[PDB]
Amino acid sequence: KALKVRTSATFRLPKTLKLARAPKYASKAVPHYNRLDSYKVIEQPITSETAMKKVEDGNILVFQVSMKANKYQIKKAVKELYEVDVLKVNTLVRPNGTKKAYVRLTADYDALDIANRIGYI
Amino acid sequence: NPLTHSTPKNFGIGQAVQPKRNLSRYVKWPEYVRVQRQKKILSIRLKVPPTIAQFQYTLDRNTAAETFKLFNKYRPETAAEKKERLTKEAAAVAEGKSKQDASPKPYAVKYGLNHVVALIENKKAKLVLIANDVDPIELVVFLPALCKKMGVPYAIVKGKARLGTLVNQKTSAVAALTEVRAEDEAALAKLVSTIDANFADKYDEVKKHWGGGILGNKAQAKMDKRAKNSDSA
Amino acid sequence: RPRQYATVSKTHKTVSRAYGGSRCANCVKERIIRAFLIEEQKIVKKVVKEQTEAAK
Amino acid sequence: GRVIRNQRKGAGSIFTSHTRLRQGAAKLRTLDYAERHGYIRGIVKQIVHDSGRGAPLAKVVFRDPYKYRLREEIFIANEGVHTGQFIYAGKKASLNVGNVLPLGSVPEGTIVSNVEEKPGDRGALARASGNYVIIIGHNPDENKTRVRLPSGAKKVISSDARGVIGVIAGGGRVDKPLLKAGRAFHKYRLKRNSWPKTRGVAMNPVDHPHGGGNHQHIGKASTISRGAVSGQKAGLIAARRTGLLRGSQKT
Amino acid sequence: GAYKYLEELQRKKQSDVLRFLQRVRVWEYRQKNVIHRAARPTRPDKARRLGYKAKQGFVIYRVRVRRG
RNA sequence: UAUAGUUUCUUUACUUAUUCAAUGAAGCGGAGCUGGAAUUCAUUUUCCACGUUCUAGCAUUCAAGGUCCCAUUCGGGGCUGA
RNA sequence: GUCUAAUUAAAACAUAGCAUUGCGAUGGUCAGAAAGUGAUGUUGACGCAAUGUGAUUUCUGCCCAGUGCUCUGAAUGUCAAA
Ligand SMILES: [Zn+2]
Repeated sequence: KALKVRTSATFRLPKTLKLARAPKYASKAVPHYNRLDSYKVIEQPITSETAMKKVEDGNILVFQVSMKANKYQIKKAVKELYEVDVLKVNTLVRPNGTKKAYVRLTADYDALDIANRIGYI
Repeated sequence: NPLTHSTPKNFGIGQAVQPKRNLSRYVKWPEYVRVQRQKKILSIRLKVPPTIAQFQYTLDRNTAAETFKLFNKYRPETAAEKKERLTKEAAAVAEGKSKQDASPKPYAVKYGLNHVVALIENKKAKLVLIANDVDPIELVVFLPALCKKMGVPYAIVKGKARLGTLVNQKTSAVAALTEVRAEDEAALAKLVSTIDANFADKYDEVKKHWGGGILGNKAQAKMDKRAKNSDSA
Repeated sequence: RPRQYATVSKTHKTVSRAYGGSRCANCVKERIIRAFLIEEQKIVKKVVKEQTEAAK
Repeated sequence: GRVIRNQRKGAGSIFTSHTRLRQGAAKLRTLDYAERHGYIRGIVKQIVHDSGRGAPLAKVVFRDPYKYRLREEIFIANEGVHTGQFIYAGKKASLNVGNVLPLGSVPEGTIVSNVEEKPGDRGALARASGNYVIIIGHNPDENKTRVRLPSGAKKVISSDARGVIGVIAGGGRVDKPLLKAGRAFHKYRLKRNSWPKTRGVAMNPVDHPHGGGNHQHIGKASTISRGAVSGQKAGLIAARRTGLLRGSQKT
Repeated sequence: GAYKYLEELQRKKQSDVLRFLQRVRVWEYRQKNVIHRAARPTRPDKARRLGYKAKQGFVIYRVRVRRG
């Protein structure tokens, strides 16, 4: 039995086989329901006269929103609920601690129309 | 052919770059490897006392081979054939009321250190095999003198792995024979003649002789340099 | 600035010469001359060495 | 009493040397194969002021013979080196300036600098401005070289111990005055927080072993035993004589 | 058995054999980590004397501590 | 001053213990070619080298070559080159 | 130039310059409970450390008995533990 050649003065850890798991029991026993869905990301609209002006003029909608959301989820959620292509979405956190989403739609839609469709103005 | 050309490069000191020569001697090994090697080194470098290194006198592989052949003949039974023997004898003592004697007597080998040592203390043993390669040497260093005192032959064989494989284990470090059939008892007799000639006839002088103390290549070379240049006439 | 270098195309970044946008052209000249000259010198040194030590 | 200045300089919070404007250590290349079997060429590419030092440094470039790269080194410049210069370093090299011949190879009467103390410390002796080491003699059998150090000290060190040929640069520096606490300020603020020095005899006795008294006077003699302790070793320590010396170093 | 022989030989602490082995093993342990897993004990006699029955769930750890 | 034992100061030797330092742990040691000297007093007795110095260039792809195989084909592999 | 913030801004401190002392890295000074620990130090006597005096000019006298620091060991002094 002879030796082996070596070109480097280094020894490094061999690249053994990195196994993957074979669990004998699933961890938590339930696939947790979707923590975040449309009905959770959108709490309600917003009522103030400023919002009324924005919906009247800019073809914009103003929703109160979960602080765990983002614009991707909001766009998807509004598409789901109200069937309204939203163009852009802008957000802030109101100092009473809650997310506020302005939502600019597209000219195929009228925010006032869908607002009275919802029921509120 | 006419396009190809012999370039050859100058791999001298400052001329060019060096190639991937082999450097296994210059490797940074891990520490278990270093510990292995340096431990063996220190063991030979220190003036070993004599009971150690009347170890280090393993058998010639030929005699070893014949001993292993014999012991393979006298091997024990594996658990499967043991269980089927047991089914046989269970039916036999259930039908004929045999006293566990319908099953014959065994003639086989006796692994186990406590066992073997009691066998020597009672002098039941005809032969013992002792592995050189045991980690706590304290388990075995006394056995030569013990076998010499009870007057039975011992063989410092090579490979506790080999004995474990002999008796269906990983390692055993030791084995022994106490009851042999006449089919190869004379083979055993000339064998143990060789064994006592190699071990129990030289026990005294190897017990006198301190071993080890062997140096490295480099140190040996400088020592003999000193030797030649000193005794040069 | 460097990210703007990454915007622009090659024409704005280097020159059509060997060592376009790394070294001065006069330095290119100088080092080319150096190479040619000293490799010729190496050659004549090699052959005079070979022949004198062949005599010796 | 109270802890005192040196006794805080050991801990070294504000007394650590300043490092922002240094090019790293200046060191001799490793004694690997070539410098102990032959030599190697390097190119002095540039010369640069190192801050806090008084000498300049030489950014030199060699080529790793084992790998396709250019390994850079920082040396100390001796007087006579320059840019774009070929510095040959090793055992089979030539006895000119910049080269790194071993002390075993050089002859007596020779000048060297950046000399090693044991082969593979890479620059210990005579690294400051204008300081040189002189060779004295060899004992090649049991290879040793006698060398005279700028303190006048005749040391004996090995022969494979490298050392750069030449005199360290930036000489004459302390021939000039400073004239200005500001000049000294700038000096010591790039070196380390070591200035101004204030007098213990002007301190209070809590703050020093001289401080106090209605008159600024030491009181107890300033020549201190070497076997004193940390807190007492203010003054002249392990001293053999004091006062003005008139005559010779006598060595 | 063996263990009686082992224990007596361990009492003979200053013989050439035991002090040689002492030397070897102390070098080993010193060049090893300060607390390291031993899979089999150095002194099986004493371990069996104290409670180490050789089976799955008994562990040896060798450790060094500074003297004085 | 001369003794058989008994103690103690000194000198140096061995590396492995201990300690120091480097290093990506690269060229350690020995022997050997190939040359120079050696006087070989018989054959080498030993010693030196055992690829680089006018020049701010460049040096990388298991090295090209040579060589033996393979399945020739697109190419693949080993020895030397070292 | 700096200080006693909230009673003292000065002749005090500092300062440049003068002088002395220790140290060649197995080291000097200092630190740390220790430690495979650390600051000077990415340093090397034109340097690091510790002192005194206080620009320049001129000049630095006598005393080593005392106290300290230090160099001897050639010694029937004293002389612990083991
Ligand atoms: Zn240029």
